[PDB]
Amino acid sequence: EFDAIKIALASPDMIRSWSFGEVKKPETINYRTFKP
Amino acid sequence: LEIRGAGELLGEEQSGSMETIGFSLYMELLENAVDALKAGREPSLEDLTS
Repeated sequence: EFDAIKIALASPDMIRSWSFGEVKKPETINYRTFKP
Repeated sequence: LEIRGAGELLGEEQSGSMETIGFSLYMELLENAVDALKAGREPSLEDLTS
């Protein structure tokens, strides 16, 4: 499938490319209902 | 703040960690309350206290 492994410094455009959203709040879980 | 930590956003006890409800939850809860209230047009609980 794949051949080599390349490592480099992660550009901010590339970081925004990885992400599937943006975390704005620090709350984790409702602690009584398990919906995040 | 940041040491003492803000207390409940929807309770008493201004200063302390003590497992509040989240602001992100709170705005949704308040929006649900606003929409039910206005649609329903029930008086406030305080009116039912008055």
